Amino acid sequence: LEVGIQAMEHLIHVLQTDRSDSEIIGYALDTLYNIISNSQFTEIFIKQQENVTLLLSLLEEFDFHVRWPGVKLLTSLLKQLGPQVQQIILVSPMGVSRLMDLLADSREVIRNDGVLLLQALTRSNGAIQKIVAFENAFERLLDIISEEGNSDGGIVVEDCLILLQNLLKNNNSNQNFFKEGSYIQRMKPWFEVGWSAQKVTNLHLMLQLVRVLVSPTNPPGATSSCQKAMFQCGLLQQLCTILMATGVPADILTETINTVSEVIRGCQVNQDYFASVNAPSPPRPAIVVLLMSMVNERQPFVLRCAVLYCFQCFLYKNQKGQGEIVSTLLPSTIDATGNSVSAGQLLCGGLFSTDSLSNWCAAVALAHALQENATQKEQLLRVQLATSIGNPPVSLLQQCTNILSQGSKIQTRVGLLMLLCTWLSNCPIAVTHFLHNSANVPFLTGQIAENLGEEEQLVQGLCALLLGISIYFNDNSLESYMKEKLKQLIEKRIGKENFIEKLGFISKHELYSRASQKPQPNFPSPEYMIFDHEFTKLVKELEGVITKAIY
Repeated sequence: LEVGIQAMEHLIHVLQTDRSDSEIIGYALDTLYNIISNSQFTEIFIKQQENVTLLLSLLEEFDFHVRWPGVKLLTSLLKQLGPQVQQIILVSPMGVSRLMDLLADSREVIRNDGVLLLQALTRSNGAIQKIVAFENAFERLLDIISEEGNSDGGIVVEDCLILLQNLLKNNNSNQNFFKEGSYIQRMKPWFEVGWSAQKVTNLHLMLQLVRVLVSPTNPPGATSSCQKAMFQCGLLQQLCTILMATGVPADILTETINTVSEVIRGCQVNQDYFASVNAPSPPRPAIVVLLMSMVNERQPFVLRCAVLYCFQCFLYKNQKGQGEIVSTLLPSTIDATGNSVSAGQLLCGGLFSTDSLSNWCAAVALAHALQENATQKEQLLRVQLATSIGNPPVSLLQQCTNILSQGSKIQTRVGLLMLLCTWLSNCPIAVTHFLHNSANVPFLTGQIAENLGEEEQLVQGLCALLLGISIYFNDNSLESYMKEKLKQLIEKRIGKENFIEKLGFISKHELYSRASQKPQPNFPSPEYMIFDHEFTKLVKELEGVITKAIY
């Protein structure tokens, strides 16, 4: 029957008139919850709005047998028609304050279902999120988490973490209020290293909450000040202890690295601290343990991505650390014990490995050590590589260009071309060192000019970008390949219009867009590790001007 509505408008009638009899109120709310919970009936219950304001009134009743079904009914209304029921409540005076009192209930069957009610209340509603926080939610919910033994708690801490993230996710006002209120420091005891499926669950939501506060997506000063607070109160420090601790699930580990990544990104004090962390062995620097895993083929792909990202994060806006990395490739000392390995050595081993995952990673990692740093771009020009037991040395730059014409897989050459483009970009001297080897320009011209399917379109485009950078950042000091001669080479060998189209293959690649959204390595599987976030910005920055400059 459609008329399950008839015997409901009549339970509402009990709730209006019979309120001195709590046993009948309890029964009617319980029966109404039954009908609405399993919607059609929910839309009808709310259409008479003063029904919702009656429920609100009924929830001030301390009687267990009234307040409990009340809670569960209002949650059910909220889950089903969230925006509308949230509106009726916001527009009703003391509406949200009152619902907060349920979190103060001392019967814990009611405060627990209370938390689940507030989740449904705050979901996707900014203003309500703000009022909940004005009503002391942050302290109350942090208190209940402490009391329940933190990450060792049950579905109860899971539920307070979900609610805390409703309040903080996409809500700058409330992130600021959380910081301003000194609540960050209460996030630290969360992080003392057993391990049930629930503990894993709780701790994963805790790390996402740390990540929310320091997300690259935030106003920049909001992330800065949380990053500083997280240092000041020992929370970064505590996260790092999880990194080198024994017997922590692999997924907790991956996500603790991603978190630290964002807690240090672009913060000198935090990056200085991160690099200063050693593991137990001979002892290993944190940079070195990152780079070792990144280049290790037996480590899971998800983990390699997380250590790449920690490493970029370390280097981000960090010219001190960029130099520290690059100087490693210009060795100054002998270590008498054959023991220690350095950043430079691990990266050089990665560049020329047979694993293309390693090639790509090492090459992006290197580009990150060069970005917006002309000093280091120039230093990297001095790197010499050993060849055979009789032959002369080859430079790093030239060896990287050399792999492009080997039968190498595209993933290794996109990696290498992103390095080469970044390396020559805004560095007239590296352009000269590149254009000084006569094998190079004829190579790029040749790769760009020959019609080669659709798979090799990406590599062709990157070569165009490189050749184009050779022209744009050319200071005309090499008489063998000057600006105007290079343009006439394109015209004669390739055709300028044809050249600018191959250059366009980059921006148009199906994966380019996504790469360009956020800094974190997003790849679903190893085959998708193609573009690096920061490279997408250099394309966007240069594509236009390089086209303009070709005429």
